[PDB]
Amino acid sequence: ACARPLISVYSEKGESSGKNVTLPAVFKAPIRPDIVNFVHTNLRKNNRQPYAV
Amino acid sequence: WRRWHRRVNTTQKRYAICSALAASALPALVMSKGHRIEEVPELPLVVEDKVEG
Amino acid sequence: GVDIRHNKDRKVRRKEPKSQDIYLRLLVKLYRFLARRTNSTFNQVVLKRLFMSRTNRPPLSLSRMIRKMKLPGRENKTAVVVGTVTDDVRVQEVPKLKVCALRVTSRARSRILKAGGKILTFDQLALDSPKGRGTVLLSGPRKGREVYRHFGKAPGTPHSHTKPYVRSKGRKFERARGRRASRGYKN
Amino acid sequence: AALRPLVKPKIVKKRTKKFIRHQSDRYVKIKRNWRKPRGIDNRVRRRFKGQILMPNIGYGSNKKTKHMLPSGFRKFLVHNVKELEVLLMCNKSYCAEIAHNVSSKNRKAIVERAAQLAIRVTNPNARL
Amino acid sequence: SAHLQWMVVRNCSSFLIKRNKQTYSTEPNNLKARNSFRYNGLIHRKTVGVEPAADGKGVVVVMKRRSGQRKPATSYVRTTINKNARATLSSIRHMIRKNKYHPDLRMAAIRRASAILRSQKPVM
Amino acid sequence: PSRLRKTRKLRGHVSHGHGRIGKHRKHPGGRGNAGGMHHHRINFDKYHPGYFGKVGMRHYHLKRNQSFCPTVNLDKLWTLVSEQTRVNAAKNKTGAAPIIDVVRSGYYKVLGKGKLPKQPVIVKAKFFSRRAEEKIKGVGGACVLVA
Amino acid sequence: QANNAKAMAARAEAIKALVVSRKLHRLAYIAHPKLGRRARARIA
Amino acid sequence: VSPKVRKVLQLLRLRQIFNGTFVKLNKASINMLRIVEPYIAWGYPNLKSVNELIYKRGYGKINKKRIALTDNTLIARSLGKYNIICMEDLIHEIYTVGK
Amino acid sequence: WRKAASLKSNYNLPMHKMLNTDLSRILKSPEIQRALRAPRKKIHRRVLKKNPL
Amino acid sequence: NFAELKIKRLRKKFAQKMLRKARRKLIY
RNA sequence: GCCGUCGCUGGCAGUCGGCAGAGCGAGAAAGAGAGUGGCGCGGACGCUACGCCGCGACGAGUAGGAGGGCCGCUGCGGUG
Ligand SMILES: [Mg+2]
Ligand SMILES: [Mg+2]
Ligand SMILES: [Mg+2]
Ligand SMILES: [Mg+2]
Ligand SMILES: [Mg+2]
Ligand SMILES: [Mg+2]
Ligand SMILES: [Mg+2]
Ligand SMILES: [Mg+2]
Ligand SMILES: [Mg+2]
Ligand SMILES: [Mg+2]
Repeated sequence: ACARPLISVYSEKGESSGKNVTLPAVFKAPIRPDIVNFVHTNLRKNNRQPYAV
Repeated sequence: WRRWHRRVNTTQKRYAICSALAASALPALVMSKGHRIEEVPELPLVVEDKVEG
Repeated sequence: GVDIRHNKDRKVRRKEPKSQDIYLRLLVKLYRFLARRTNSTFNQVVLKRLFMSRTNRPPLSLSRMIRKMKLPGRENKTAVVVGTVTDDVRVQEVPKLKVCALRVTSRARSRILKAGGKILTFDQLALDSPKGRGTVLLSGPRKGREVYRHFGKAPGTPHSHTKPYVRSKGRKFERARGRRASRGYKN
Repeated sequence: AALRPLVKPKIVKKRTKKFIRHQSDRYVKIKRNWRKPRGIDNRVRRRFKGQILMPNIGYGSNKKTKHMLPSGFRKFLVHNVKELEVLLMCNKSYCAEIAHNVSSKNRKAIVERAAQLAIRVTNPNARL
Repeated sequence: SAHLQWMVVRNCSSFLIKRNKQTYSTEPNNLKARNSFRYNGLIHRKTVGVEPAADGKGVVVVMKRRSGQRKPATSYVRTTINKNARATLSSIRHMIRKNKYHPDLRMAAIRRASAILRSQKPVM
Repeated sequence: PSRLRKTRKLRGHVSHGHGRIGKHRKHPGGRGNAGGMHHHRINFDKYHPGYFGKVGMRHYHLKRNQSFCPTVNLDKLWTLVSEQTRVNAAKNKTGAAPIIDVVRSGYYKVLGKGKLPKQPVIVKAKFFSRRAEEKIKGVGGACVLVA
Repeated sequence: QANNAKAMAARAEAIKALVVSRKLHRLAYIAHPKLGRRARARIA
Repeated sequence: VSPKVRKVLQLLRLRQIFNGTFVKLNKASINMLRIVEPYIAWGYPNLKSVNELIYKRGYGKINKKRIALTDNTLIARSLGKYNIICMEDLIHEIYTVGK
Repeated sequence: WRKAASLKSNYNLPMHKMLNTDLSRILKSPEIQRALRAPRKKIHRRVLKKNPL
Repeated sequence: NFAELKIKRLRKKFAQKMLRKARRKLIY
């Protein structure tokens, strides 16, 4: 959880443009499928429209 | 006046965005999400800034 | 038929964490093995404390950890808490510590390291102390919660110092009758 | 000549009659689907002799022979050729049942591909 | 890691099939289509896959290389083997045991290979 | 969610979990806090001593801004200034003590709980406790009053 | 402390100055995993 | 069953009908048997009864489980510290009421 | 991890609860493997009781 | 060298059998 | 005999293979320890660890409580 390799940048022709970017730290952050499901569950309720008889 | 909307802590919502980005860089998880990335050159896939124009 | 009672057959206790956290369960997988395949009672205690609930895993402050790690004969021993190590602003000097915790607050982390100490995870304690040797297992105050101020003899009984449930605090809110001899009685 | 499973243990059924709901023989409004009788005076609930029986975990089937078809296989519903090829390595214990709403055209492909892989099909001669 | 990735997909995966009191995995390089940590074909650094060749003759053995773990384009080395039945299996046995490449999948790979070759014989 | 609640499991069970004998009637016992000095007297006396009666003077038109007086103990006193403020003062030699202005931090009165580090300090506040001033004086500091 | 120290020396000084069947028994000896280790060597 | 009889039958471990145990007799125990008198058949067993009771129907309480005494190692691992290492030692400790 | 977020007023990546998630490397490592008792993998099924009499 | 190690194993297996043999004689 | 429940908070990461050596159920503490001097290329299954395996006991139920449903119905996000 400390490796930050170099990521290629590809040209529009689908080839490695020779440039590189170090992998951002955010891609090493903990993967929490339950924090995601909690957050997705509750945020998706926020674009609802009320219904009532 | 059913309670349609939910508050989610900013710290947790940001957590949920870090988990998503971290997961998006693992072929096993992106494959297991149904995406056909069996021939993309690399993960994460970074293309040059020309495509923005 | 056998004359027996079954109301107590099923023991109420945790066999796993209620949490769906995958990193916690990876640690439970790790310490399920160590507890089973090693005779170290320490592993059993730590394995058990990983199943416990949030209120059974109180946070351990920096000041309390420094006190208990200063007792004679606990030098160079790794402090172990199955829970969070919270910072204590009331502490002035932070001695060099080696600690293993589930979480360490952002400010507690800087103070420990700036003092020259070492912070571990529980997956690192295993590779360093597989049987828990040279460890000082520590726990936060379990009764340090506002709820326990409300448990015990009901507030309206003699010599009961239980806290009542009031919506407001002030002269008008449950202080007239039953709380002073001038109004009916007191106990 | 049909394909045979790896082993064919004897299937023992504790009970083969269905559990008909109480008083479902007296009314058409009472379907025979089981419902636990819960009336206070209900004599079926109290397990009187000579009355309708109640299901209970004691009737459970042997874990070894549970869900086993009389052929010795255990069925698994398939909707296309791709789903069929998940049984390639367990073809001596699981067979393929093709779903009802698969077109007669496509049943030829599944029933054909299954023959090649030596996977048994419970209903190969349907929608011909 | 594999164990971390298995905890994300053990019960949430487009390849996961739960039906008729069974469970299967339809992803490539799973030798038994089994929703198992051992036989999952995506989460490990070293995986073995056996498939029928594009034409119904011989098998294709897929091996995951060691370097390009995050580079799907060049991660799998595919070898076609179209010898007799006993020679096809002998190669797979050596491709696994001699290289010590996931030795615990040796018989699953050999059992899968025998099943593909059998299916390529003329039907009766 | 309603799928996780008792109602779903109570389908088919007559009485819906309220008993066959007592049933679920509308308002037995009264509405709200009825009966405090009556059929509900034990609960009130047992769990809410002091509930009934009057105590103390009335004060019409209370303005809670007049009694605003946030307090800070001495054990938290040094957090009101940065860390380098304390280390610089502790290591300097001229004897100069830093000024901690508790009003700037949003406090008015200084309380005595805790102990101070052996380091002179000048404290500014509207109010002090007697023990606060002694403890502040024991380390070589001084108490400064502001209006 | 003086009395306790004094008595400890007085206590220590005194202490320092002061300091079924023959067949079945024999077999029970031999069958003992430790003691009969030399005897079991004898029989073999 | 009355409360006092029910407790005494549990101390003897006779929680079920036609359950059997050995009881060494003395003022303490003989008076217990008098309480449960209407609920028990008891008497003095002979060497043959102790033999056949323990050989045909002898089960050990090993780690709180009912394990048949199919090997001597079962007896030795539990009662070995008392010199009881075989079914014959067990029958002698029972029949003669050893220490 | 070393540098707080620049475009969020006060935020940093969520800390890892478990730094090495490779459970197989941990378990197979020499250090843990020295502390374990030998496995007991022999199965002792029920013994049918035969009457000694 | 494994030959040296093998004898150690055998002499232990012989030792356990002799201990078992003497235990049978005691209960006899 | 079989089903389930409970208990053993029981066992299995040792599938440690030709970079090899198969065991740790056994009456009775702790090492199948490490040293220094006096031809064949071969070896079933397993492990959804929320999994698999073993052993022992037990199983009445209104009011009521709790658990699990790969029980069933309608719509939403993903996926097939
Ligand atoms: Mg019974
Ligand atoms: Mg009961
Ligand atoms: Mg109970
Ligand atoms: Mg009645
Ligand atoms: Mg009921
Ligand atoms: Mg009613
Ligand atoms: Mg109720
Ligand atoms: Mg009522
Ligand atoms: Mg009501
Ligand atoms: Mg029952």
